[PDB]
Amino acid sequence: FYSDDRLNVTEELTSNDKTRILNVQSRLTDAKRINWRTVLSGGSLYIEIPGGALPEGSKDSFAVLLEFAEEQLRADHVFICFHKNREDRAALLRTFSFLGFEIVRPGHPLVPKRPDACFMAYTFE
Amino acid sequence: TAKDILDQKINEKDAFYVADLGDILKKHLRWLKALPRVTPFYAVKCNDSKAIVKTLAATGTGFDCASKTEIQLVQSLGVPPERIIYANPCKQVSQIKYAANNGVQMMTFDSEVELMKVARAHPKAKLVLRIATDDSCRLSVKFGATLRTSRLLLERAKELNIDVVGVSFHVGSGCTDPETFVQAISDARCVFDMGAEVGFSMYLLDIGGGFPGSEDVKLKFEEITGVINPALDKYFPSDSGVRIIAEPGRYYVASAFTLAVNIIAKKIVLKEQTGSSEQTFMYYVNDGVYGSFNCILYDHAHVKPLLQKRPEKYYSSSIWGPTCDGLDRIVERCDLPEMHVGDWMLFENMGAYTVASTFNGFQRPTIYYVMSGPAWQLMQQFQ
Ligand SMILES: *Cc1c(COP(=O)(O)O)cnc(C)c1O
Ligand SMILES: [Mg+2]
Repeated sequence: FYSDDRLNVTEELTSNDKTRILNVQSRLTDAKRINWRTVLSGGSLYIEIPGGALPEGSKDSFAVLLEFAEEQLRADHVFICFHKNREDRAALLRTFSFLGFEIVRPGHPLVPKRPDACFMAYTFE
Repeated sequence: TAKDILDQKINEKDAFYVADLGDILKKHLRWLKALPRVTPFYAVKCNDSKAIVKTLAATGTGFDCASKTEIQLVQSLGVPPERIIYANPCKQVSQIKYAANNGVQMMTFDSEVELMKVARAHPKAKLVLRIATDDSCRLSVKFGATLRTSRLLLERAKELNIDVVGVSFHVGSGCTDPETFVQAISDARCVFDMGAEVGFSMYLLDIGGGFPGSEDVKLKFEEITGVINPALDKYFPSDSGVRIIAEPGRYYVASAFTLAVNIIAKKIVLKEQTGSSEQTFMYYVNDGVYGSFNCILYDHAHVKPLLQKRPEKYYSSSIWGPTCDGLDRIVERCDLPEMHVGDWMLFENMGAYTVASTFNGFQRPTIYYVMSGPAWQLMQQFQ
Protein backbone atom coordinates (compact mmCIF):
# COMPACT_ATOMS: atom_id res chain seq x y z
CA PHE A 1 0.00 0.00 0.00
CA TYR A 2 1.09 3.55 -0.82
CA SER A 3 -0.47 6.81 0.40
CA ASP A 4 -1.56 8.60 -2.77
CA ASP A 5 -3.48 11.77 -1.88
CA ARG A 6 -4.92 13.37 1.25
CA LEU A 7 -7.44 16.21 1.29
CA ASN A 8 -9.86 17.51 3.92
CA VAL A 9 -12.51 15.24 2.38
CA THR A 10 -10.55 12.34 0.86
CA GLU A 11 -7.84 9.77 1.52
CA GLU A 12 -6.53 7.61 -1.32
CA LEU A 13 -4.21 4.62 -1.04
CA THR A 14 -2.61 2.79 -3.98
CA SER A 15 -2.43 -0.99 -4.42
CA ASN A 16 0.43 -2.53 -6.40
CA ASP A 17 -0.46 -3.41 -10.01
CA LYS A 18 0.38 -2.64 -13.65
CA THR A 19 -2.43 -0.11 -13.95
CA ARG A 20 -2.73 1.86 -10.72
CA ILE A 21 -5.42 0.66 -8.33
CA LEU A 22 -6.78 3.42 -6.10
CA ASN A 23 -8.72 2.85 -2.89
CA VAL A 24 -10.56 6.14 -2.47
CA GLN A 25 -12.09 6.91 0.91
CA SER A 26 -14.44 9.87 1.15
CA ARG A 27 -14.66 11.47 4.60
CA LEU A 28 -17.46 14.05 4.52
CA THR A 29 -18.14 16.01 7.71
CA ASP A 30 -20.90 14.41 9.80
CA ALA A 31 -21.17 11.60 7.25
CA LYS A 32 -20.12 7.95 7.22
CA ARG A 33 -16.82 7.29 5.42
CA ILE A 34 -17.18 5.64 2.02
CA ASN A 35 -14.58 3.43 0.32
CA TRP A 36 -14.60 3.17 -3.47
CA ARG A 37 -12.39 0.76 -5.38
CA THR A 38 -11.20 2.47 -8.56
CA VAL A 39 -8.62 1.80 -11.25
CA LEU A 40 -6.59 4.33 -13.24
CA SER A 41 -5.95 3.17 -16.80
CA GLY A 42 -5.31 5.09 -20.01
CA GLY A 43 -5.98 8.44 -18.37
CA SER A 44 -9.40 7.24 -17.26
CA LEU A 45 -10.75 6.22 -13.86
CA TYR A 46 -13.03 3.20 -13.57
CA ILE A 47 -15.10 3.03 -10.38
CA GLU A 48 -16.55 -0.25 -9.15
CA ILE A 49 -20.14 0.14 -7.95
CA PRO A 50 -20.66 -2.52 -5.25
CA GLY A 51 -23.62 -4.88 -5.04
CA GLY A 52 -26.54 -3.67 -2.95
CA ALA A 53 -27.70 -0.18 -2.03
CA LEU A 54 -25.33 2.79 -2.15
CA PRO A 55 -24.28 4.20 1.26
CA GLU A 56 -25.51 7.46 2.79
CA GLY A 57 -23.77 10.49 1.30
CA SER A 58 -22.92 8.69 -1.94
CA LYS A 59 -23.76 11.88 -3.83
CA ASP A 60 -21.24 14.12 -2.06
CA SER A 61 -18.78 11.23 -2.00
CA PHE A 62 -19.09 11.06 -5.78
CA ALA A 63 -18.77 14.84 -6.06
CA VAL A 64 -15.43 14.83 -4.27
CA LEU A 65 -14.42 11.67 -6.16
CA LEU A 66 -15.09 13.41 -9.49
CA GLU A 67 -13.29 16.56 -8.40
CA PHE A 68 -10.36 14.34 -7.43
CA ALA A 69 -10.46 12.69 -10.85
CA GLU A 70 -10.33 16.02 -12.68
CA GLU A 71 -7.94 17.95 -10.42
CA GLN A 72 -5.41 15.42 -9.13
CA LEU A 73 -5.68 12.58 -11.65
CA ARG A 74 -6.25 14.93 -14.60
CA ALA A 75 -8.52 12.24 -16.03
CA ASP A 76 -10.22 12.63 -19.40
CA HIS A 77 -13.06 10.32 -18.39
CA VAL A 78 -14.57 8.65 -15.34
CA PHE A 79 -16.37 5.34 -15.68
CA ILE A 80 -19.17 3.74 -13.69
CA CYS A 81 -18.84 -0.04 -13.90
CA PHE A 82 -21.44 -2.38 -12.43
CA HIS A 83 -22.94 -5.87 -12.66
CA LYS A 84 -25.50 -5.88 -15.48
CA ASN A 85 -27.72 -8.46 -13.79
CA ARG A 86 -29.00 -6.27 -10.95
CA GLU A 87 -32.60 -5.62 -9.95
CA ASP A 88 -31.78 -1.91 -9.63
CA ARG A 89 -29.92 -1.45 -12.93
CA ALA A 90 -32.35 1.15 -14.30
CA ALA A 91 -32.22 3.11 -11.02
CA LEU A 92 -28.42 3.28 -11.18
CA LEU A 93 -28.49 4.29 -14.86
CA ARG A 94 -31.01 7.06 -14.10
CA THR A 95 -29.00 8.23 -11.09
CA PHE A 96 -25.65 8.60 -12.82
CA SER A 97 -27.52 10.00 -15.82
CA PHE A 98 -28.66 12.83 -13.56
CA LEU A 99 -25.07 13.12 -12.32
CA GLY A 100 -24.08 13.61 -15.97
CA PHE A 101 -23.02 10.11 -16.99
CA GLU A 102 -24.12 8.60 -20.30
CA ILE A 103 -24.58 4.98 -21.32
CA VAL A 104 -21.53 3.44 -22.99
CA ARG A 105 -22.02 1.34 -26.12
CA PRO A 106 -20.99 -2.28 -25.47
CA GLY A 107 -17.74 -2.92 -27.33
CA HIS A 108 -16.43 0.63 -26.95
CA PRO A 109 -12.60 0.71 -26.99
CA LEU A 110 -12.42 2.51 -23.62
CA VAL A 111 -14.44 -0.23 -21.93
CA PRO A 112 -13.15 -3.76 -21.16
CA LYS A 113 -14.88 -6.64 -22.93
CA ARG A 114 -17.39 -7.82 -20.32
CA PRO A 115 -20.97 -8.52 -21.50
CA ASP A 116 -22.04 -9.13 -17.90
CA ALA A 117 -21.48 -5.47 -17.04
CA CYS A 118 -22.94 -2.01 -17.65
CA PHE A 119 -20.76 1.05 -18.14
CA MET A 120 -21.53 4.75 -17.97
CA ALA A 121 -19.05 7.53 -18.75
CA TYR A 122 -18.40 11.09 -17.60
CA THR A 123 -16.29 13.46 -19.68
CA PHE A 124 -14.75 16.66 -18.34
CA GLU A 125 -14.82 19.89 -20.35
CA THR B 1 -47.71 18.49 -42.04
CA ALA B 2 -47.43 15.13 -40.29
CA LYS B 3 -46.37 12.14 -42.38
CA ASP B 4 -46.04 14.09 -45.64
CA ILE B 5 -42.40 15.06 -45.14
CA LEU B 6 -41.87 11.58 -43.69
CA ASP B 7 -43.16 9.89 -46.84
CA GLN B 8 -41.28 12.38 -49.03
CA LYS B 9 -38.05 11.41 -47.26
CA ILE B 10 -38.92 7.71 -47.49
CA ASN B 11 -39.38 7.89 -51.27
CA GLU B 12 -36.02 9.60 -51.77
CA LYS B 13 -30.62 3.80 -45.02
CA ASP B 14 -29.85 5.75 -41.81
CA ALA B 15 -32.56 6.34 -39.21
CA PHE B 16 -33.83 9.93 -39.19
CA TYR B 17 -36.16 12.33 -37.38
CA VAL B 18 -39.07 14.51 -38.41
CA ALA B 19 -39.81 17.28 -35.93
CA ASP B 20 -42.72 19.72 -35.85
CA LEU B 21 -41.80 23.13 -34.41
CA GLY B 22 -45.46 24.14 -34.47
CA ASP B 23 -46.11 21.49 -31.84
CA ILE B 24 -43.47 23.20 -29.71
CA LEU B 25 -45.13 26.59 -30.15
CA LYS B 26 -48.38 24.88 -29.13
CA LYS B 27 -46.62 23.56 -26.03
CA HIS B 28 -45.41 27.06 -25.14
CA LEU B 29 -48.83 28.68 -25.59
CA ARG B 30 -50.28 25.83 -23.53
CA TRP B 31 -47.75 26.54 -20.79
CA LEU B 32 -48.69 30.23 -20.89
CA LYS B 33 -52.37 29.39 -20.40
CA ALA B 34 -51.76 26.66 -17.79
CA LEU B 35 -49.11 28.34 -15.61
CA PRO B 36 -49.38 32.11 -16.15
CA ARG B 37 -47.32 32.89 -13.04
CA VAL B 38 -44.42 30.61 -13.97
CA THR B 39 -41.55 31.41 -16.32
CA PRO B 40 -40.33 28.32 -18.20
CA PHE B 41 -36.58 27.73 -18.36
CA TYR B 42 -36.11 25.02 -20.98
CA ALA B 43 -33.93 22.14 -19.81
CA VAL B 44 -31.46 21.98 -22.70
CA LYS B 45 -30.12 18.53 -21.72
CA CYS B 46 -33.45 17.08 -22.86
CA ASN B 47 -32.78 18.04 -26.48
CA ASP B 48 -29.95 20.44 -27.28
CA SER B 49 -30.82 20.84 -30.97
CA LYS B 50 -29.95 24.32 -32.24
CA ALA B 51 -33.36 24.78 -33.88
CA ILE B 52 -35.26 23.92 -30.68
CA VAL B 53 -33.21 26.28 -28.54
CA LYS B 54 -33.50 29.02 -31.19
CA THR B 55 -37.29 28.63 -31.38
CA LEU B 56 -37.69 28.75 -27.60
CA ALA B 57 -35.24 31.66 -27.43
CA ALA B 58 -37.38 33.59 -29.89
CA THR B 59 -40.51 32.78 -27.89
CA GLY B 60 -38.73 34.16 -24.82
CA THR B 61 -38.14 31.23 -22.47
CA GLY B 62 -35.27 30.90 -20.04
CA PHE B 63 -32.68 28.14 -20.20
CA ASP B 64 -31.68 25.51 -17.65
CA CYS B 65 -28.12 24.62 -18.63
CA ALA B 66 -26.09 21.83 -17.07
CA SER B 67 -22.63 22.32 -18.59
CA LYS B 68 -20.16 24.65 -20.30
CA THR B 69 -21.38 23.30 -23.64
CA GLU B 70 -25.05 24.15 -23.07
CA ILE B 71 -24.14 27.58 -21.69
CA GLN B 72 -21.92 28.27 -24.70
CA LEU B 73 -24.66 27.11 -27.08
CA VAL B 74 -27.40 29.19 -25.44
CA GLN B 75 -25.15 32.27 -25.27
CA SER B 76 -24.14 31.79 -28.91
CA LEU B 77 -27.78 32.43 -29.82
CA GLY B 78 -27.91 35.90 -28.29
CA VAL B 79 -29.53 34.85 -25.02
CA PRO B 80 -28.65 37.15 -22.10
CA PRO B 81 -27.23 35.56 -18.90
CA GLU B 82 -30.36 36.69 -17.02
CA ARG B 83 -32.30 33.96 -18.84
CA ILE B 84 -29.88 31.20 -17.81
CA ILE B 85 -29.70 29.06 -14.69
CA TYR B 86 -26.85 26.63 -14.05
CA ALA B 87 -28.70 23.72 -12.43
CA ASN B 88 -26.38 20.70 -12.51
CA PRO B 89 -26.76 18.43 -9.43
CA CYS B 90 -22.98 17.96 -9.40
CA LYS B 91 -20.73 20.80 -10.57
CA GLN B 92 -16.94 20.92 -10.88
CA VAL B 93 -14.73 23.91 -10.06
CA SER B 94 -13.93 24.53 -13.73
CA GLN B 95 -17.62 24.49 -14.68
CA ILE B 96 -18.56 27.04 -12.04
CA LYS B 97 -15.50 29.05 -13.09
CA TYR B 98 -16.77 29.15 -16.67
CA ALA B 99 -20.16 30.29 -15.40
CA ALA B 100 -18.57 33.08 -13.36
CA ASN B 101 -16.39 34.25 -16.25
CA ASN B 102 -19.32 34.33 -18.69
CA GLY B 103 -21.84 36.33 -16.65
CA VAL B 104 -24.10 33.52 -15.45
CA GLN B 105 -25.48 34.44 -12.02
CA MET B 106 -28.22 31.97 -11.08
CA MET B 107 -26.82 28.66 -9.87
CA THR B 108 -28.10 25.73 -7.80
CA PHE B 109 -26.60 23.82 -4.89
CA ASP B 110 -27.81 21.20 -2.42
CA SER B 111 -24.61 20.38 -0.56
CA GLU B 112 -21.77 21.93 1.43
CA VAL B 113 -19.22 20.78 -1.15
CA GLU B 114 -21.03 22.55 -3.99
CA LEU B 115 -21.34 25.56 -1.70
CA MET B 116 -17.63 25.70 -0.86
CA LYS B 117 -16.82 25.26 -4.55
CA VAL B 118 -19.14 28.17 -5.39
CA ALA B 119 -17.48 30.32 -2.72
CA ARG B 120 -14.18 29.22 -4.25
CA ALA B 121 -14.79 30.03 -7.92
CA HIS B 122 -17.94 32.16 -8.14
CA PRO B 123 -18.51 34.57 -5.25
CA LYS B 124 -21.32 37.11 -5.72
CA ALA B 125 -23.25 34.33 -7.46
CA LYS B 126 -26.99 34.10 -6.83
CA LEU B 127 -27.43 30.71 -5.21
CA VAL B 128 -30.66 28.73 -5.36
CA LEU B 129 -30.88 26.03 -2.70
CA ARG B 130 -32.22 22.74 -4.07
CA ILE B 131 -34.45 20.80 -1.67
CA ALA B 132 -35.36 17.11 -1.75
CA THR B 133 -38.79 15.77 -2.70
CA ASP B 134 -40.71 12.71 -1.52
CA ASP B 135 -39.56 9.61 -3.40
CA SER B 136 -43.02 8.00 -3.29
CA CYS B 137 -38.99 5.93 -10.94
CA ARG B 138 -36.93 6.07 -7.74
CA LEU B 139 -33.22 6.92 -7.61
CA SER B 140 -30.28 5.15 -5.97
CA VAL B 141 -29.02 8.32 -4.31
CA LYS B 142 -30.75 11.19 -2.49
CA PHE B 143 -30.87 14.44 -4.47
CA GLY B 144 -31.52 17.81 -2.83
CA ALA B 145 -31.19 18.98 0.75
CA THR B 146 -33.40 17.96 3.65
CA LEU B 147 -34.97 20.75 5.71
CA ARG B 148 -32.37 20.36 8.47
CA THR B 149 -29.57 20.36 5.92
CA SER B 150 -31.23 23.37 4.26
CA ARG B 151 -31.05 25.37 7.49
CA LEU B 152 -27.42 24.37 8.09
CA LEU B 153 -26.52 25.32 4.50
CA LEU B 154 -28.24 28.69 4.84
CA GLU B 155 -26.23 29.44 7.97
CA ARG B 156 -23.06 28.22 6.23
CA ALA B 157 -23.84 30.44 3.24
CA LYS B 158 -24.33 33.59 5.30
CA GLU B 159 -21.14 32.49 7.07
CA LEU B 160 -19.32 32.48 3.72
CA ASN B 161 -21.01 35.73 2.65
CA ILE B 162 -22.70 34.03 -0.32
CA ASP B 163 -26.07 35.35 -1.51
CA VAL B 164 -28.93 32.84 -1.44
CA VAL B 165 -31.89 34.20 -3.38
CA GLY B 166 -34.28 31.26 -3.62
CA VAL B 167 -35.21 27.58 -3.54
CA SER B 168 -35.56 24.89 -6.20
CA PHE B 169 -36.78 21.31 -6.31
CA HIS B 170 -37.28 18.62 -8.95
CA VAL B 171 -40.04 16.03 -8.64
CA GLY B 172 -39.12 14.19 -11.83
CA SER B 173 -41.01 12.50 -14.65
CA GLY B 174 -41.75 9.43 -12.55
CA CYS B 175 -44.42 11.33 -10.63
CA THR B 176 -47.83 9.69 -10.30
CA ASP B 177 -49.19 11.95 -7.56
CA PRO B 178 -49.51 15.75 -8.03
CA GLU B 179 -49.54 16.00 -4.23
CA THR B 180 -45.75 15.64 -4.47
CA PHE B 181 -45.70 19.16 -5.89
CA VAL B 182 -47.82 20.67 -3.10
CA GLN B 183 -45.63 19.17 -0.38
CA ALA B 184 -42.51 20.37 -2.18
CA ILE B 185 -43.94 23.86 -2.50
CA SER B 186 -44.88 23.78 1.17
CA ASP B 187 -41.34 22.74 2.00
CA ALA B 188 -39.93 25.47 -0.20
CA ARG B 189 -41.89 28.02 1.81
CA CYS B 190 -40.54 26.52 5.00
CA VAL B 191 -37.05 27.03 3.59
CA PHE B 192 -37.85 30.55 2.36
CA ASP B 193 -38.87 31.46 5.91
CA MET B 194 -35.66 29.90 7.24
CA GLY B 195 -33.77 32.22 4.93
CA ALA B 196 -35.65 35.19 6.33
CA GLU B 197 -34.38 34.23 9.79
CA VAL B 198 -30.79 33.99 8.54
CA GLY B 199 -31.08 37.43 6.94
CA PHE B 200 -31.64 36.37 3.34
CA SER B 201 -34.16 38.13 1.11
CA MET B 202 -35.28 35.28 -1.15
CA TYR B 203 -37.55 35.86 -4.14
CA LEU B 204 -36.92 33.03 -6.60
CA LEU B 205 -38.96 29.84 -6.62
CA ASP B 206 -38.02 27.11 -9.08
CA ILE B 207 -40.43 24.17 -9.34
CA GLY B 208 -38.12 22.22 -11.66
CA GLY B 209 -39.43 19.89 -14.35
CA GLY B 210 -40.91 16.43 -14.78
CA PHE B 211 -43.99 17.67 -16.63
CA PRO B 212 -45.18 15.12 -19.27
CA GLY B 213 -44.50 15.69 -22.96
CA SER B 214 -47.42 13.75 -24.40
CA GLU B 215 -51.03 12.88 -23.62
CA ASP B 216 -50.05 9.20 -23.65
CA VAL B 217 -49.44 9.36 -19.90
CA LYS B 218 -51.49 8.73 -16.77
CA LEU B 219 -51.02 12.09 -15.05
CA LYS B 220 -51.78 14.78 -17.63
CA PHE B 221 -50.03 18.17 -17.63
CA GLU B 222 -53.19 20.22 -16.99
CA GLU B 223 -54.07 17.82 -14.16
CA ILE B 224 -50.72 18.65 -12.55
CA THR B 225 -50.90 22.42 -13.08
CA GLY B 226 -54.47 22.42 -11.76
CA VAL B 227 -53.01 21.30 -8.44
CA ILE B 228 -49.84 23.41 -8.70
CA ASN B 229 -51.60 26.77 -9.16
CA PRO B 230 -53.66 26.75 -5.94
CA ALA B 231 -50.58 25.53 -4.04
CA LEU B 232 -48.60 28.48 -5.40
CA ASP B 233 -51.35 30.98 -4.53
CA LYS B 234 -51.43 29.75 -0.93
CA TYR B 235 -47.72 29.43 -0.14
CA PHE B 236 -46.38 32.02 -2.60
CA PRO B 237 -48.99 34.72 -3.32
CA SER B 238 -48.32 37.26 -6.08
CA ASP B 239 -48.31 40.13 -3.57
CA SER B 240 -45.14 38.74 -1.98
CA GLY B 241 -43.25 39.62 -5.15
CA VAL B 242 -41.94 36.08 -5.50
CA ARG B 243 -40.48 35.24 -8.91
CA ILE B 244 -41.58 31.77 -10.03
CA ILE B 245 -39.77 29.72 -12.68
CA ALA B 246 -39.66 26.10 -13.80
CA GLU B 247 -37.29 23.79 -15.63
CA PRO B 248 -39.44 21.79 -18.06
CA GLY B 249 -37.66 19.46 -20.49
CA ARG B 250 -39.72 16.67 -22.04
CA TYR B 251 -42.89 18.78 -21.92
CA TYR B 252 -41.66 21.02 -24.74
CA VAL B 253 -40.14 18.50 -27.14
CA ALA B 254 -41.42 14.95 -26.53
CA SER B 255 -44.41 14.81 -28.88
CA ALA B 256 -42.83 17.03 -31.53
CA PHE B 257 -40.44 14.34 -32.80
CA THR B 258 -41.14 11.22 -34.83
CA LEU B 259 -38.36 8.70 -35.41
CA ALA B 260 -38.04 6.65 -38.59
CA VAL B 261 -35.87 3.53 -38.38
CA ASN B 262 -35.09 0.96 -41.06
CA ILE B 263 -35.21 -2.83 -40.71
CA ILE B 264 -31.65 -4.03 -41.35
CA ALA B 265 -32.13 -7.71 -40.46
CA LYS B 266 -34.86 -10.31 -40.01
CA LYS B 267 -35.28 -13.70 -38.34
CA ILE B 268 -38.10 -16.23 -38.21
CA VAL B 269 -38.63 -18.15 -34.97
CA LEU B 270 -40.82 -21.25 -34.84
CA LYS B 271 -41.54 -22.74 -31.41
CA GLU B 272 -42.43 -26.42 -31.58
CA GLN B 273 -43.59 -28.68 -28.75
CA THR B 274 -45.76 -31.81 -28.77
CA GLY B 275 -48.49 -32.68 -26.28
CA SER B 276 -47.86 -24.71 -29.18
CA SER B 277 -46.50 -24.60 -32.74
CA GLU B 278 -46.08 -20.82 -32.98
CA GLN B 279 -44.46 -18.78 -35.75
CA THR B 280 -43.04 -15.43 -34.66
CA PHE B 281 -40.83 -12.77 -36.25
CA MET B 282 -37.97 -10.66 -34.97
CA TYR B 283 -36.62 -7.61 -36.77
CA TYR B 284 -33.34 -5.75 -36.37
CA VAL B 285 -33.40 -2.01 -37.00
CA ASN B 286 -30.70 0.64 -37.39
CA ASP B 287 -31.27 2.25 -33.99
CA GLY B 288 -31.55 0.96 -30.42
CA VAL B 289 -31.29 1.39 -26.66
CA TYR B 290 -27.74 2.75 -26.93
CA GLY B 291 -28.91 5.23 -29.56
CA SER B 292 -32.31 6.92 -29.45
CA PHE B 293 -33.91 4.44 -27.06
CA ASN B 294 -32.10 5.04 -23.76
CA CYS B 295 -35.57 5.25 -22.18
CA ILE B 296 -35.83 1.46 -22.52
CA LEU B 297 -32.89 1.11 -20.14
CA TYR B 298 -33.82 4.12 -18.00
CA ASP B 299 -37.55 3.87 -17.39
CA HIS B 300 -38.42 0.45 -18.83
CA ALA B 301 -40.41 2.39 -21.42
CA HIS B 302 -42.89 0.58 -23.65
CA VAL B 303 -42.55 2.09 -27.12
CA LYS B 304 -45.15 1.27 -29.78
CA PRO B 305 -44.07 0.81 -33.41
CA LEU B 306 -46.15 2.35 -36.19
CA LEU B 307 -46.44 1.08 -39.75
CA GLN B 308 -45.38 3.65 -42.33
CA LYS B 309 -46.93 1.21 -44.78
CA ARG B 310 -50.38 0.52 -43.34
CA PRO B 311 -52.19 -2.45 -44.95
CA GLU B 312 -52.55 -9.13 -44.16
CA LYS B 313 -52.17 -11.59 -41.29
CA TYR B 314 -50.58 -10.44 -38.03
CA TYR B 315 -47.76 -12.36 -36.33
CA SER B 316 -46.22 -12.04 -32.88
CA SER B 317 -43.11 -9.92 -33.37
CA SER B 318 -40.17 -8.37 -31.55
CA ILE B 319 -37.91 -5.46 -32.50
CA TRP B 320 -34.20 -5.19 -31.66
CA GLY B 321 -31.36 -2.71 -32.11
CA PRO B 322 -28.26 -3.27 -34.28
CA THR B 323 -25.86 -4.02 -31.41
CA CYS B 324 -27.05 -7.60 -30.72
CA ASP B 325 -26.46 -6.90 -27.03
CA GLY B 326 -28.78 -8.79 -24.69
CA LEU B 327 -30.29 -5.51 -23.51
CA ASP B 328 -30.81 -3.97 -26.95
CA ARG B 329 -34.48 -4.97 -27.16
CA ILE B 330 -36.78 -2.15 -28.27
CA VAL B 331 -40.13 -3.97 -28.35
CA GLU B 332 -40.56 -7.30 -26.55
CA ARG B 333 -43.85 -8.29 -28.18
CA CYS B 334 -46.22 -6.65 -30.66
CA ASP B 335 -48.57 -7.63 -33.50
CA LEU B 336 -47.14 -6.80 -36.93
CA PRO B 337 -47.52 -7.90 -40.55
CA GLU B 338 -44.60 -9.76 -42.10
CA MET B 339 -42.10 -7.05 -42.97
CA HIS B 340 -38.84 -7.03 -44.92
CA VAL B 341 -35.29 -5.71 -44.80
CA GLY B 342 -35.55 -2.15 -46.09
CA ASP B 343 -39.01 -1.45 -44.70
CA TRP B 344 -39.43 1.53 -42.38
CA MET B 345 -40.95 1.80 -38.92
CA LEU B 346 -42.09 4.93 -37.11
CA PHE B 347 -42.03 5.75 -33.39
CA GLU B 348 -43.87 8.83 -32.15
CA ASN B 349 -43.17 10.99 -29.09
CA MET B 350 -39.40 10.66 -29.54
CA GLY B 351 -38.25 14.21 -28.76
CA ALA B 352 -37.09 13.83 -25.16
CA TYR B 353 -33.73 12.29 -24.21
CA THR B 354 -33.40 10.63 -27.61
CA VAL B 355 -31.31 12.81 -29.93
CA ALA B 356 -27.70 12.94 -28.69
CA SER B 357 -23.48 10.05 -28.97
CA THR B 358 -20.21 11.87 -29.67
CA PHE B 359 -18.57 9.61 -27.09
CA ASN B 360 -19.74 6.37 -28.70
CA GLY B 361 -18.92 7.83 -32.11
CA PHE B 362 -22.57 7.55 -33.09
CA GLN B 363 -23.15 10.64 -35.24
CA ARG B 364 -26.40 12.48 -34.50
CA PRO B 365 -29.22 11.33 -36.81
CA THR B 366 -30.45 13.84 -39.37
CA ILE B 367 -33.45 15.91 -38.29
CA TYR B 368 -35.99 17.49 -40.63
CA TYR B 369 -37.84 20.41 -39.05
CA VAL B 370 -41.28 21.36 -40.36
CA MET B 371 -43.33 24.49 -39.70
CA SER B 372 -46.73 25.28 -41.20
CA GLY B 373 -47.47 28.72 -42.66
CA PRO B 374 -49.57 29.95 -39.70
CA ALA B 375 -47.07 28.38 -37.29
CA TRP B 376 -44.29 30.35 -38.98
CA GLN B 377 -46.40 33.49 -38.72
CA LEU B 378 -46.87 32.85 -35.00
CA MET B 379 -43.12 32.27 -34.92
CA GLN B 380 -42.63 35.64 -36.61
CA GLN B 381 -44.83 37.20 -33.93
CA PHE B 382 -42.47 36.56 -31.00
CA GLN B 383 -39.50 37.66 -33.12
C1 LIG C 1 -33.24 16.28 -15.31
C2 LIG C 1 -33.71 17.65 -14.96
C3 LIG C 1 -34.85 18.18 -15.51
C4 LIG C 1 -35.65 17.36 -16.47
O1 LIG C 1 -36.87 17.92 -16.75
P1 LIG C 1 -37.90 17.09 -17.58
O2 LIG C 1 -39.15 17.90 -17.84
O3 LIG C 1 -38.27 15.84 -16.81
O4 LIG C 1 -37.26 16.67 -18.88
C5 LIG C 1 -35.25 19.47 -15.16
N1 LIG C 1 -34.51 20.20 -14.27
C6 LIG C 1 -33.38 19.67 -13.73
C7 LIG C 1 -32.56 20.47 -12.76
C8 LIG C 1 -32.97 18.39 -14.07
O5 LIG C 1 -31.83 17.86 -13.53
MG1 LIG D 1 -41.23 18.19 -18.53
